[PDB]
Amino acid sequence: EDPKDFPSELLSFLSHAVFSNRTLACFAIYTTKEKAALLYKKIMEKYSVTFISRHNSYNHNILFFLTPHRHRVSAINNYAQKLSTFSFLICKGVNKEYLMYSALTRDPFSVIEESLP
Amino acid sequence: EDPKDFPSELLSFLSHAVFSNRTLACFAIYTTKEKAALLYKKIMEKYSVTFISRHNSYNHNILFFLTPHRHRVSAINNYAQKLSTFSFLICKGVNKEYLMYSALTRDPFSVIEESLP
DNA sequence: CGAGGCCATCATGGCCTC
DNA sequence: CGAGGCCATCATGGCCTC
Repeated sequence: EDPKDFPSELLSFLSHAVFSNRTLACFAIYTTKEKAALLYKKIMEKYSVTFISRHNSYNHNILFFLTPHRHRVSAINNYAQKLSTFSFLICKGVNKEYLMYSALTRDPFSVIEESLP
Repeated sequence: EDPKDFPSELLSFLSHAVFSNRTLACFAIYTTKEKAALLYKKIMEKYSVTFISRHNSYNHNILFFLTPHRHRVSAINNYAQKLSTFSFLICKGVNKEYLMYSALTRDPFSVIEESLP
């Protein structure tokens, strides 16, 4: 039922590092449409986001975003966990920023909302 | 009997990469005193070496050297294998150049020969 | 082909601080 | 302590060529 990773199509644009203290500035979260609508507003505010888009991903929503400062993926996961409870919530750092966004606007993906195009 | 790696004291200065196409310019070979005396002259010539020292390492000899151009560790191993046969021959790339040399001049290590100090 | 170069990418982990 | 930043190091592997 609930996804356990991102969609194969996306997996190459993503960091899967487990033992890294690396900070980055582009992230994506996979969760339910309604949790993603909430996190859109909350994440935008928390991280003074430079950009943030919400996307349809299969039965669900992918939040994509970039931040003025860097964060550990863990830190953003710990932040989102404080806002609500989630059936699933998968939070991953984005290695290939432009290519993640492009594909999430493309298909089987749609834009729902975004602070620019 | 014959060593199967370099001495623990040295292991941190060394590359242990198995699946890398990386080229570098500083190497060390662990082998018998007599194979090392041979490779000293031969390695110097083959690689137009910028520097090369031979060292006493326990019952044995460590060849240390730097090259004007870069090489895969594998390439230098393949070269040394063409010169003779060896009871053991351990060829490794050197990550920390200065610190490898310093320690090999230090102790339980001595210089035997070197194209400078 | 496969030996032996090139490079960009990014995970590892040491370190530091509130 | 331990969350969450910083960075330098260097292994991975894609690519290319004789």
